[PDB]
Amino acid sequence: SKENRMSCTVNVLNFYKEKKREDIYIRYLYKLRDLHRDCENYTEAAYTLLLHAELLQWSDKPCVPHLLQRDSYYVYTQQELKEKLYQEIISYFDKGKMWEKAIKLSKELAETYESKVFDYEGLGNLLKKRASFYENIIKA
Amino acid sequence: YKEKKREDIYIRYLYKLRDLHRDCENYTEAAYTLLLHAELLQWSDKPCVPHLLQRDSYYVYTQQELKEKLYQEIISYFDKGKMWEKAIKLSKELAETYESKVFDYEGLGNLLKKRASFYENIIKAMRPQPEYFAVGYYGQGFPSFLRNKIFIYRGKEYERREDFSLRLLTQFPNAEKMTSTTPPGEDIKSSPKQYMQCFTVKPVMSLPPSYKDKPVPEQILNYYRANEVQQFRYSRPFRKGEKDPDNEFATMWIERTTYTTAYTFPGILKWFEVKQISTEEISPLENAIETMELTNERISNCVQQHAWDRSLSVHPLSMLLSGIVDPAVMGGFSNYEKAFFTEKYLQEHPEDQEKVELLKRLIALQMPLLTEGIRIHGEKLTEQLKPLHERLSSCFRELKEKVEKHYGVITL
Amino acid sequence: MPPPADIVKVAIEWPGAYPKLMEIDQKKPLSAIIKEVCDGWSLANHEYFALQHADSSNFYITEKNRNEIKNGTILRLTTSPAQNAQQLHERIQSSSMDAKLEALKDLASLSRDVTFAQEFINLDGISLLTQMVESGTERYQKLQKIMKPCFGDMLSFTLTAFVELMDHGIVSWDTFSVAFIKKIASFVNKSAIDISILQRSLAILESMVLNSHDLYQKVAQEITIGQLIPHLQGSDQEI
Repeated sequence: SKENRMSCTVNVLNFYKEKKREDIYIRYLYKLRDLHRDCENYTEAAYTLLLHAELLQWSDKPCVPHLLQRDSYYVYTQQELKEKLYQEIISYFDKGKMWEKAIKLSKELAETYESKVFDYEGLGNLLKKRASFYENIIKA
Repeated sequence: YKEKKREDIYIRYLYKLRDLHRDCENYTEAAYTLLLHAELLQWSDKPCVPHLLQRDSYYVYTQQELKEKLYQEIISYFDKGKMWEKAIKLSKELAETYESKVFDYEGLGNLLKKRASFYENIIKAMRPQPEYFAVGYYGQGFPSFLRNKIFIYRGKEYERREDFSLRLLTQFPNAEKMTSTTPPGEDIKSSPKQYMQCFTVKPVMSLPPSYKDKPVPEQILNYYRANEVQQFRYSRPFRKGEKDPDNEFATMWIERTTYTTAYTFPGILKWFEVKQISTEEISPLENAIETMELTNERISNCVQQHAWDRSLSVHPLSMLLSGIVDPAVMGGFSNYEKAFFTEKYLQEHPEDQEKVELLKRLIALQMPLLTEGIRIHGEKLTEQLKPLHERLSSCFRELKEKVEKHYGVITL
Repeated sequence: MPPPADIVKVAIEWPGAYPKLMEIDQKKPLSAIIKEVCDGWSLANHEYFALQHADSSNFYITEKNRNEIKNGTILRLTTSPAQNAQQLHERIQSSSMDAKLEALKDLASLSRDVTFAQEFINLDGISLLTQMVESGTERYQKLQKIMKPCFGDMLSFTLTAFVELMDHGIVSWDTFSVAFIKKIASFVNKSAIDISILQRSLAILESMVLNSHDLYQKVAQEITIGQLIPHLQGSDQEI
């Protein structure tokens, strides 16, 4: 089944995590989260997407074509890829009903703003999101 | 009282001050007073003392309740004060105190979303830079603490030295515009009929560590060029001796004057006695060299802040280029050859020589900065800016040969 | 004192973009300096802009009263008064009552100016105001059934703006019509009307009196003693 087939994909993902063909690993991880958003469950979506971006680092310069994806081929400045994935993961938690880790990631996003990008528009929007998170939590 | 550590009447007068500033409708300093009151208090969940309360309102009041109340009106002031960095900082600590101490998440959200609003105001809103005029006091009849002292005032945001003169001198019949800005008066040090002197002085920037190496927009730069400062420069010229009217830049000495004060603007009060003085002056050689160096810094910052915005301010940057070409190609460099690239510029002093090769490497760095500006303008060109671009690029090429073969500037 | 720096510290403002900070020449006409203002934010088309006296005055400062600006105020830049005026009377022709409503509110806000009054003159829209007040009270009768208070506010704003334009005197004074006194009668001979429309009608009455005589005879044929005293029954000392 779709659940069973994604489970077996995870098992072969472990097979990678030894064999570490990290490129095809990440791509089949992508397929995994694709069928997952087909299944409308956000937990491992966010988790694995992070662990992909967790492999990434807050440095700017992109080096490894492994982590360079093949969607919209440009240099893929590492931190900006990270932050992208961060906002969609925040959206996952938005529809994921759980917000603690969302705030945990939000704070990193904000401090990265004030590290390099300085986009006070994004600062503000991320902070309205954090506020939303707090009233969600109290209103659960 | 602070010296005599009588905290109680201390607080009394602090609140007198907040009312006094309110009636003066001054908000930054009122907030500042409110802080230095608050910073007595700590984040202990123990209502240790009621003595610190003003007798207006009290129930059990763990100190944190009072601290957060204080912060509420303080951030209100900093808002209406239209100055923000300290506000967002206070938001940082108020938010952490909420989240890990009282868990009042509605307040968390309220203050943090207001902090975001303040961020956007920082970017979107304009910050006028108040100018700083140095006011010496000389004459017999003053209040004792106003005698033979220099008070530099953060004047109004759009207020020029003459208008400040109006304030001080309509404030003072026996008005005197004693013009010799530099020297005091020994006669007047105990003579009545009080001597004033006033003149703008220029702030020493509040260089924030670790921000020099960043994509800092102009917003941060202005905010710190006009606030939380302590030192203020003031320059005057010297010209005596070798009287060549072509380019006097061997005896165009200038006399900058900076000062150091006990505490830091903006404070609980919008002026201060001077607590230390920087008396200084330099020979025109090093002076003009530093002018060029700071100009290189100017356009370097221009291109870096410009290296990330497409529809950034175009025309004034092009005007900086125009000043680089139209007045500076002939006049701004005629000194470079005559006043510098001549033998007299060494018979001035055999002591140092990195002078002229230093300015040569500076102009060598200068030209690629203009390549950068030229091409980014090539993105910025308007219907009329192509011919201006082409003419300045023609001048740019001829200056290539002027620096490389005429100046002898080393290519690298 | 009479020479300052010809450039003077008034922060300049523009919609959307930042209010810019610089000093502005008092020795350079308000077209080159307008051009530089536009190009400051990297903008163009300076020739269709107007410097508003950005307080509640909303006036459009010319080079005569350019000298009256002092340092450090707000100066918003909306399009040239000719552009605003043509647009405004264009929205006045708009059959949609809402576009006329907004244009008319702008007109009431702006007619206090004398310069804007002059451009309004040179676009000849005063004639349009004339014929529209003198016809629309009898033309829209079907929807007037509902828009009696709507036309109340429209007449009010129209006449406030009209008297603000009219009082300056440079305007001629047969700019009324027989239909002018007709709408006067539709104010003063029917039931109670809006106070402000009545105020401005009476104001035009007295100005017309100031102008000439046979005009006063004209209004005299629509003068009854027992209509003007019901305006004493209006206990407002102003009316």
